[PDB]
Amino acid sequence: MTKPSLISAKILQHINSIVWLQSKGIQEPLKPDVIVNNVAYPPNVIAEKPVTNIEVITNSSMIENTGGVRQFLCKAVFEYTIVWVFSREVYKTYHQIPRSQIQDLLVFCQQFVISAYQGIDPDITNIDLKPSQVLVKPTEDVNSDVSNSSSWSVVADLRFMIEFLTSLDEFLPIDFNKIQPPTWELLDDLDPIVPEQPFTLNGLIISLNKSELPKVRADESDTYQLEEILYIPPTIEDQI
Amino acid sequence: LYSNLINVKQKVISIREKLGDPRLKSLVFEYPAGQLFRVTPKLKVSMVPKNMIGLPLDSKSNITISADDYYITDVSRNVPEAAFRTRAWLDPVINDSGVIVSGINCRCHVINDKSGLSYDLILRKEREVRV
Repeated sequence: MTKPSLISAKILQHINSIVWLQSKGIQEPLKPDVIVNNVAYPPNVIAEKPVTNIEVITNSSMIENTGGVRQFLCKAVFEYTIVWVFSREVYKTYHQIPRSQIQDLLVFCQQFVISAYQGIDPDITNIDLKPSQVLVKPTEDVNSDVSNSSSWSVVADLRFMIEFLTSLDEFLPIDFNKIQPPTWELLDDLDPIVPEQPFTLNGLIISLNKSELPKVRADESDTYQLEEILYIPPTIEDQI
Repeated sequence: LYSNLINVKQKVISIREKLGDPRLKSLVFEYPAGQLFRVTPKLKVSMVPKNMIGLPLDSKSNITISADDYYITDVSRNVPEAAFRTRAWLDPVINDSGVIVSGINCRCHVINDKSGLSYDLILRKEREVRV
């Protein structure tokens, strides 16, 4: 269904049991190493990137015409960036930083997000992985030790290509509450085109014709006689 | 003469250390193979600001670094030229032995020798430093 519920489930699966995310924001942390259980751990942040490549193809075999409202299959790329900052005070050389454990944590998150098909949204039809990039670039302006040497920053991206089912009926003015008012005015004094409304069958009228002897024709009015006009629920009489 | 001029320049510059300024940093070299050569004056040095660049080991790689350099202005010509081909240390510590434990590792990046009686040089910090 809707991408905000899906993205909330995606970040929940991300931080579920794999990555510990101390803060969420676009900024390398300048906090000291975090002390928990008398053990020091590096600062980290997560940047949730805006959803891109939002495309609706209507051209997949996994779209069922249920006959109520037209369904769609939507493709999206959901991009998350996790950054860990390793201070140079404790990590003197590049090779002693725990890059291996970061890669292990990254592959574990990839496996957990891929396996959780039924746990992210029921309407997910495909989840695929783009090749992840791991960078050991320096921090933005974060210095640790004497001489003002830049701290080690380990940056890992996760880009999930995900295909899921949607319908028109899933979107309501409640999810647009802080961006768009319901029932606004048209920008050029035009009328809004109202979509179709689900039609309810609250009466049926049948008018049958008794055709002439050779065969039914149904075009000329003298070749058939009106027999009766039938209202399938008797209560439709005198109502419409 | 240019011979006694460098030595008198060292003597007059040795006044700067008698005044306590924080820009003074101790520079040592390892010009002979195994032991150290120390510049006589505790000369001053400025820091040119950092720049974010790719790795000099492989430029077209994911690993990037920040190039940090130091600008040493008044350094006598009495030091051997071949000392500049060897790694240098800023604010090093010497133990009881002939080795150094801590200090800031640097390599001569660019030489300015326009003045005939003193060198002036910029030296780039190593990617991995001790302190």
